[PDB]
Amino acid sequence: GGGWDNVDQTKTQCPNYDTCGGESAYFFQLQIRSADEPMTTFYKCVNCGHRWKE
Amino acid sequence: MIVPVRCFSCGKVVGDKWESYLNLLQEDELDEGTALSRLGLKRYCCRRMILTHVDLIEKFLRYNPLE
Amino acid sequence: EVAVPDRVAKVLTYPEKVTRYNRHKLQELIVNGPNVHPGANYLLKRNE
Amino acid sequence: PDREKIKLLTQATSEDGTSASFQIVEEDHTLGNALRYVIMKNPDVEFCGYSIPHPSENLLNIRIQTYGETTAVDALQKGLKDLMDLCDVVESKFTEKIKSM
Amino acid sequence: EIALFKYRKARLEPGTAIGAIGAQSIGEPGTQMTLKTFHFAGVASMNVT
Amino acid sequence: HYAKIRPWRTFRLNECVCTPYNADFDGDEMNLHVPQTEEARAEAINLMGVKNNLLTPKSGEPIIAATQDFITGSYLISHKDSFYDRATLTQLLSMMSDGIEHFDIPPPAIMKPYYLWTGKQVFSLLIKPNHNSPVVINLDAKNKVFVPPKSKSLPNEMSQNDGFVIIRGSQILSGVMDKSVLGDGKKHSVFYTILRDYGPQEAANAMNRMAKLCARFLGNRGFSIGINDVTPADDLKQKKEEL
Amino acid sequence: SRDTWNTKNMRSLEPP
Amino acid sequence: MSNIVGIEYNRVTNTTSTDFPGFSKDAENEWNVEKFKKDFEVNISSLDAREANFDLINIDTSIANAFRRIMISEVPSVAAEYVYFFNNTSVIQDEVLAHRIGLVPLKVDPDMLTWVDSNLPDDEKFTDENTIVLSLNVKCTRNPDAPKGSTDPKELYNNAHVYARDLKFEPQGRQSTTFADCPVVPADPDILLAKLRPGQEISLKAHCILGIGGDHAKFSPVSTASYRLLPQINILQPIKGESARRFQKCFPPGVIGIDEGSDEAYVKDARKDTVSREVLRYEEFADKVKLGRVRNHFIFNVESAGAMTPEEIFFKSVRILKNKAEYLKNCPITQ
Amino acid sequence: XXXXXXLKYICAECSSKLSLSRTDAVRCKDCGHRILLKARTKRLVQFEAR
Amino acid sequence: VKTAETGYMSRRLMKSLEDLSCQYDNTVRTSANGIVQFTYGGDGLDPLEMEGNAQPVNFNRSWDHAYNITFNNQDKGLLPYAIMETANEILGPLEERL
Amino acid sequence: AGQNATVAVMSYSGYDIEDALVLNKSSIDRGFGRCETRRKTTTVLKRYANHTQDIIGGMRVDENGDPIWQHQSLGPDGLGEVGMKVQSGQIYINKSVPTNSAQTQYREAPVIYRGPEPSHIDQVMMSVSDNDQALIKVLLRQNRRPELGDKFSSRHGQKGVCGIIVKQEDMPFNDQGIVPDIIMNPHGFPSRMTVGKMIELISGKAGVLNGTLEYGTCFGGSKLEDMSKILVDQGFNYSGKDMLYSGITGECLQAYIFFGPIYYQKLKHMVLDKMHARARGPRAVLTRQPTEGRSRDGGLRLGEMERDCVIAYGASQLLLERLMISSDAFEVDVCDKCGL
Ligand SMILES: [Mg+2]
Ligand SMILES: [Mg+2]
Ligand SMILES: [Zn+2]
Ligand SMILES: [Zn+2]
Ligand SMILES: [Zn+2]
Ligand SMILES: [Zn+2]
Repeated sequence: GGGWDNVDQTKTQCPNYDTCGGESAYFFQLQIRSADEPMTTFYKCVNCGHRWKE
Repeated sequence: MIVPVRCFSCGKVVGDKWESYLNLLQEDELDEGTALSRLGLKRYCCRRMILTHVDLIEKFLRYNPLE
Repeated sequence: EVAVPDRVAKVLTYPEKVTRYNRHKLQELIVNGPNVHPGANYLLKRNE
Repeated sequence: PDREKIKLLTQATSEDGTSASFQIVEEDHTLGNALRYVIMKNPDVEFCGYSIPHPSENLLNIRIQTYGETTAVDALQKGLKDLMDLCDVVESKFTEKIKSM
Repeated sequence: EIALFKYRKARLEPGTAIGAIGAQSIGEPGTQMTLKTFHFAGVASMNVT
Repeated sequence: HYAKIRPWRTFRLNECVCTPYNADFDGDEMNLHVPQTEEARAEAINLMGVKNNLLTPKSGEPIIAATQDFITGSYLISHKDSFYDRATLTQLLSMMSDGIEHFDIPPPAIMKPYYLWTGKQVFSLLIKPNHNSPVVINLDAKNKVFVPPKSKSLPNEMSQNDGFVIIRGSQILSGVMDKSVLGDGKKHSVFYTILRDYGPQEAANAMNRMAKLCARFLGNRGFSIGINDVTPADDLKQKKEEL
Repeated sequence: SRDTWNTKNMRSLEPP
Repeated sequence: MSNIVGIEYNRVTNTTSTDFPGFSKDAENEWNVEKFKKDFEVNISSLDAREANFDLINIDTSIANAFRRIMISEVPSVAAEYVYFFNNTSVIQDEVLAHRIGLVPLKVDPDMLTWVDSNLPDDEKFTDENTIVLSLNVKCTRNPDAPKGSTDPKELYNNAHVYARDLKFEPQGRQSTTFADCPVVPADPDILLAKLRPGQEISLKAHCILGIGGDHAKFSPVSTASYRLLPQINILQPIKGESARRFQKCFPPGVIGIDEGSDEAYVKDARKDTVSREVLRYEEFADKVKLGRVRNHFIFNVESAGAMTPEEIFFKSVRILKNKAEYLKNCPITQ
Repeated sequence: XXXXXXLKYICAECSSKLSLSRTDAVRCKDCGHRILLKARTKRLVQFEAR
Repeated sequence: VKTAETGYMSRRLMKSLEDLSCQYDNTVRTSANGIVQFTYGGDGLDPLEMEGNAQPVNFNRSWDHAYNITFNNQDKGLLPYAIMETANEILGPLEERL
Repeated sequence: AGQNATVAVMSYSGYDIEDALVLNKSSIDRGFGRCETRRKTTTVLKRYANHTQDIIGGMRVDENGDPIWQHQSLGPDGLGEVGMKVQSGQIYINKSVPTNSAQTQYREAPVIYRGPEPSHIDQVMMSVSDNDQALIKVLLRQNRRPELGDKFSSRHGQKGVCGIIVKQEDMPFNDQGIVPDIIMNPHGFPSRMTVGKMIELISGKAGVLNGTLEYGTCFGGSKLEDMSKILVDQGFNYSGKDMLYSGITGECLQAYIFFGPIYYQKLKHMVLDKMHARARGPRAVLTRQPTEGRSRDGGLRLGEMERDCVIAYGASQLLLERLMISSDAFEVDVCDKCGL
C-alpha cells in the first residue's frame, strides 16, 4: 500500500490552495545543480499530492 | 611589502608607527594590544592595518642584484 | 536596456546610409572621427 | 553668467508653474538633502524631493510642487536664501564661540 | 466585452514556429531532472524509473 | 535590448531580466551582437524585445519580475507597521521616479494626531501616480504565507498575518507585497495584470519604478543578518536535547 | 583657537 | 517621541525630523530666522592642534551631514600629483613609490596657492603660484666602520631607510620670499617611504598641487570627520541594591554611578555611553530603563591630517556650503 | 615665472658593470658568468601619484 | 553527468520538431505540406497568452474588474432575469454563426 | 594573498543584488586590492647551415636627431630600455632575419607590443645556450587598479564581481566614523548556509580589538562566548551589530548592522583580460569565416542552440543577416542547364 507515514514533513502551502488546503508537505534536499548556487528542495502536497520544487 | 602610509578605511596616517610598534614590542616588552593603544591606534581598522602586516621587503632585499 | 562600454562601442559600428534625414548628423560624426565616441570609422561612397 | 548650472526640465513642468523640476549640474546629496529640508518648511510647499539618476553622471533632479499661492521657482529661490541665512547664523555663532574660547 | 476580447486574442497566430517552441518547452525542463529516480525515503514502493 | 554607452568595461543589465538568462554576476560573461541591416534590426526589436517577452511560452507565466532585494524592500515598505509623514512620502516618490514624475498626494490614512500615510498607499501611488495614467488594477491574490482568520466564515482578508492581497481600483487594501504578487511563476500578479490589461509599456514603467525605488530605499532604511539571527535561545538547549 | 578665517583671504575656495 | 530616537532591542524608532507645516493640523515649525538664531547653540568641549571636539545643538541632520560631507570630500588641500624619476634602483616599483609619495601629507597652508588650469600644455601649466616642488635623492652605501656583523640594516648600512623628512623644498620664482617664513615640510616626517640596500639610489622631483578629496583620497584634509548623536538614559523604578551594581556593569565604567547611602543608581554621565544596548539582554531591566538618543544634538569630532587646523576646516565647510547656495541662487534659470 | 614641467650591463653574479663591444663575448669578465641584464635607462620617466 | 544527455536530448528533439508551423487555414503542417494536426491542441489556443485554470479568461477577475470600472452610485439595478436577457442578447448570434 | 576588509553586511545602492559587491572608492585610492601583472617575451637568434646569424641592430633616428615613434623606447642596442613605457605598435625587440636563410640581406621581423593598456619594461636579460646562440628575455610589468568588474572572494565560496565603486562620504558610518571597504548583500547567507563567515567576522572583530589573531580551525578554535565577552568589555554589542548612520541622509538606520573585518582575496579574473570585440578582420583561409583565436580578432560563435532560439522567435531576416551576411557571404556563378 505504501507508508507516507514516517516520511519527511515540512510546513508549506500548496500552489493550488484554493482547491485543497495544504499546510504540510513531504520533501527531500537531494538536488544540487551547482556548488556556488544553493541547494534545491522538492515538495509534495500531503493533502492532494502535488509535486513541485523550489 | 612595506607598511602602507595611510589606513584604507579612515585615512589616518599609520606609516610612521611601524618602527615604533616594532621597538615597543622588542624593547620595553608589551602586549600587542597595549602597544597599539600606546601608539594612538584606537579604531579597529587602524589597529588591523598594523597587526595584519607582513614585512616582505626585508625578504626581497636579500636578493639584490648589486651585491 | 543594456549598457555598453565606450571602448567596445567605438569598434562595433553600425552602417548608416545617408538618406536626406540624417545628413547633418552624419557629417558631424565624420568630423568627430574615430577618436571621439560620437564619431565614425569608415566611409563608403556610392560609385566607389 | 553661467547659464548651464540650472535647467528647467520643461516636460515635468506644468502650466502656471505651481509644479516644476530642475536639473542642477555638479551637485549631489550634500546640497540636495539640505535644500529639500529647507524647502519643505515653506508653508506653501506640498511636494519636495530630489534624486540622482545615475552615479556615473554629475546631476541632481529636484522636484517641487506647491499649492496655488506660490510657484515652484519662487519656492526654490526662497529655499536657497533661507539656507544662506542658516549658514550665516551657524558661521557667526561658531566664530564668536571660538573667539571667546 | 472583456471576455470576448480576451478569447478572440488567445489564438495561435499564423506563422508561429510552434514546433520549435514546443521542442524547447519540453527540452528545457528536461535539463533539470536528475538522471536518477529520486524519491522520499521511507516508502519502498514498487520500483519504476 | 537598447544600447546605452557607459564609462566602465562591463556589460550592464537590470537585475529583473537576469531570470531569463540564468545569470548571477559571479564572473558570468555574455555575448553581444549588432545586427547590420534595417530588416534584421526591426525583427530583432519587435520579436525578441524584452517588453515583448515578459512571459515564458512553456506555461505563459511571468519570467521577468522582481528579485531578492527588489522583493524584500517592497515587503518592508508595505508592511503594516510602516507610517510616513509628508516629507518622507515625497522623498520616497522622488526616489521612485527620477525626480521628473508628477504626483497628486492622496489623503492620509491617519488624520489625528498627525498626518501619516501607510506603505500600501505609497505602493498604490507606485502603481498609479496621477489622474493621467490610465492604469486601474483589480486583483485578488494570496501571499505565499497565509494564516487563515479565526473563524471559517470570515473572508480571506481577515487573515492573522496580512496574507490575502486585495487591490481595488489600483489601491492596495490589504496584504503585503510578496514574491507571489511581484515575483514570477504566478498569474495573479501586479505586473502580469498591468501587462494583460494595459500593454507591455506600462508594465515596464511600473517595474522600472519599483526597481529605482527599492535601489534607494533599502540603503537608507537598513537590513542585515548576523549571528544573533541564527542563535537559538537557551530553552532550546533543554528542549532539543530532551526530545 | 585663532579665527584665521576672518583675517586671511581664501584663494582655495575661489572656484576655477 | 519628541526628538528622542528610541533604541529598542531589535529596531531603532523615531529617526525622522518631523518638524514642518504638514506634520499635523497646526501648520507650525515653519522656517524663520531669529528663532533658529536663539535655538542654535555651539558648545566647544575640547581643543588641540590636530583635534576639535565641539558640539552643535538644534539643527537638522540634513545640515550636520552636509557639513560632514563637505569636510570629508570638498575642502581642498595640497599633495604631490606628478613624480619625475631620474634614477630608481630599489625593489619598490616606480609607480608604487609615486603612489606612496602622493599619499604623504604636506604641512602647507592652502590659499597660498592657486588652481592649476588643465586647459594648458605642460610647459606653462605650472607656475610659481600653482605648484610646489619637492626633491629627493638618497644613495645607500656600506658602513665604513667595524661593528659586529649580522646586525640590523640601521648601523650596518648608510641611509638605508628613506623617510618623509628626506623630501626637500625647492623654492622657485617668487617663492623665495613668500615661503621664507613658512617652508613646506611633511606633517608626519617619520613616514617610511622606501627601504634600500647598498648600491641602490633614488632620485626624483615631485610637483605638489591643490586638490579635492572627491577626486583622490590623498587630497582629503581630515583623517576622519564625524558626528554622533547624544545618548540618553531614562531611569524609572529605582534599582537600589545588589542589582544596582549589575545594572552599572552594563555600561562603560564612568557612565552611571551608585549612590552610597541611598544605595540607588543614577545617570552619572552620558557622552560616555556607546549604545550597545546590553541592558536589553536581561529582561529584569525590561521595564526599568528606556534608552534613547537626541535627534537634534550632534557631538562632532574632527581630526586633521596636518596642513590646516580643525576649526578652520569646519568653518571652510560651512562657508563652502553657503557659497554653493549663493552661486546657485545667482545663476540664471535656463529653460 | 613658470616652473614648467621638467649603454651598460650588470653581471648577474658579481654585480660588476660591463660594456659590450660588438662581437666580443656575451659573458662577464671578473667572473665567467653568462647572464647579463641591461642597466636602468638614463631618460627621465614621469608618473602620476594616483 | 546528466548535462551531456540532456543537451543531446534537446538537440534531437529540435531536429524532429524544428519545422512545424501554424498556417493561415489554422492547420499545423510540415515543410512537405503534410497536415499533422487539424487544430493546435484541438483548440487553436496559444498557451502563452492564456489565463489560469486551463482556460483563457479569469471570469472571476474579469467580473471584479468590469464591476469596478463601471461603478456608479446612481445606476439602477437590473432584476435577475434582465441580466440573462442582456447576456443572451449579446451571446447567441455568436452561436448561430457556428 | 588577501586583505582584511572592513565589511558591513547590508543592502546598499541596489548594485549588490546577486553576488555583486560594493567597493569603497578612497579605499582603492589609499591602495586596496592593488595588483601587478608580469609577462615575458622570449627571442632566439639561431645559426643556420650557411653560418649566417640574425642581427638585433636598429634604432632608426629621425632628422632632428630623435628615434621614430615606433622606436621611441628602444635605445641604441635594439633592446627596449629598462624602465621606459611601451604602447600599442611600439617595438621593444628589433630582430632581423637573413633573406638567404634557405650577410648583406636582412628582413625585419621585430616584436611589436600590442595591448590594451601601456606597460613598463622592467627587466631585459641576454644570455647564450649550450651551442652559444644568443637568447634574449624581456619582462614587462603592468600596474592594475581594482576596476569595476574584478572578482573577489572571502574563503567561504561567496565569490562576486565588484558592482559599484562609491565615494567615502556616501557610506554608512558608526560613532567613530569608520567606513566599510566592502558591503555585501545579506541575501547570500541564509540559502547558502555559511555561518562560519559570521563567526569569522565576530572573531576577527574581537581579535583586532584585543590585539591577538584568532584561530578558526575545523572542530575547534576560538569560542564564540569568549569573543562576545571581549567585544562587550570594549563597549560593542555582543553580537557584532552596530548602530550606524546613513551617509546620504545622515540619520540613524532603523536596523542594526553587522560590522567587522572579513579576510577577502582578489582573483586572477579581470575584465581587462576579457573585454573583446570584433568588427572585421582576419579570416580562415579555408572557409573565409572569422578566425577563432583568443588573440586575433576572433569572432563570436552563433551556434546550433542559438540558431534554434532564433528560429523559435520566427525571425527569418535576422537568421539571414547573422548566418550569411555577417559571417561569409560569397557571390558565385551557377549554370542554369547544369547545376554546376
Ligand atoms: Mg553561480
Ligand atoms: Mg554564474
Ligand atoms: Zn495541494
Ligand atoms: Zn583606519
Ligand atoms: Zn661576473
Ligand atoms: Zn553548365
